[PDB]
Amino acid sequence: RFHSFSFYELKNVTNNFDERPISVGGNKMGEGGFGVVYKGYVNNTTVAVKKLAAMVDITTEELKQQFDQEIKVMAKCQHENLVELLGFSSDGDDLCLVYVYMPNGSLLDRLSCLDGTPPLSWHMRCKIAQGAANGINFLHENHHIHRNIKSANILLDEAFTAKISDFGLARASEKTTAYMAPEALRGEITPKSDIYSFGVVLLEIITGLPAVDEHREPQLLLDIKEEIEDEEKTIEDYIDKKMNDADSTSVEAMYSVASQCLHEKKNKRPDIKKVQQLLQEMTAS
Ligand SMILES: Nc1ncnc2c1ncn2[C@@H]1O[C@H](COP(=O)(O)OP(=O)(O)NP(=O)(O)O)[C@@H](O)[C@H]1O
Ligand SMILES: [Mg+2]
Repeated sequence: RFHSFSFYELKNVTNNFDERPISVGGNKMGEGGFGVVYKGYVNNTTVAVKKLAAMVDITTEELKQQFDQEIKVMAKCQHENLVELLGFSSDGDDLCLVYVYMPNGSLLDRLSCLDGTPPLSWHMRCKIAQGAANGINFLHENHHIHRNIKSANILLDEAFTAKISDFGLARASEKTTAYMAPEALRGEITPKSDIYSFGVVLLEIITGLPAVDEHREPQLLLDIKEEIEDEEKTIEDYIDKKMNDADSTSVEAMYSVASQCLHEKKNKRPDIKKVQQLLQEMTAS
């Protein structure tokens, strides 16, 4: 079902790539590593369109095949916890990617309760963290590295199933430091870097706090692990007060996983399968 789109159909579907925000009449959902992301409706499906690069800038045939083979891998990585890539476009001015629109947005927006949405229950946050780990495991099982794990790249479908997004885009970008591992900051590429970033997301899930805040002590959310180990604060102090069903036992279970993930030595962190085990045992009975 993965196919190509005419750049001029995507133009119509996005109201001529209306860069205005949706709230004022446009189609802009946001912007990240590859500029504006546009919302549209095509083939009886609400979609998210992402403009990678310009077709003129893809000059050499090596750059053409560097993106063709890169998109082949993305289109093949289909899983319950991965955003489905519907297609692409190359016949026009810009190289585009068409993803399935996730109606509940990103985990980042729901943790901050953007647009008046209700806060996620602790029961849902556990199922979301488990699904995200299942999606990361699918990538690692097939020898892939996401390289850009963060709450903004964990989307939620109609049933609040976790859908990892933007896989391979960081790979194509090299062809947001608050989530990156120490070895990732130094340029090292390893699936153990994803485990570290997933640990930061778990802290966001527990606290409902963003990974970085300029007017906050500490500024980086990953630094609160030092406050817990030094007995300056407890995990109970940081628990999202907007939850109504949190229990200290399972919360400390998820924090124990987040702690192991945030080991500075990449060999001390568990693999994604151990993360799956601990997250599944967290809700066992
Ligand atoms: N398929 C999608 N469905 C719904 N929302 C999406 C989808 N893809 C991206 N978004 C959201 O749209 C916004 C723009 O996406 P994006 O350009 O990826 O920014 P970003 O994720 O914050 N930074 P980055 O992913 O590293 O480029 C973010 O709030 C995303 O969570
Ligand atoms: Mg993203």
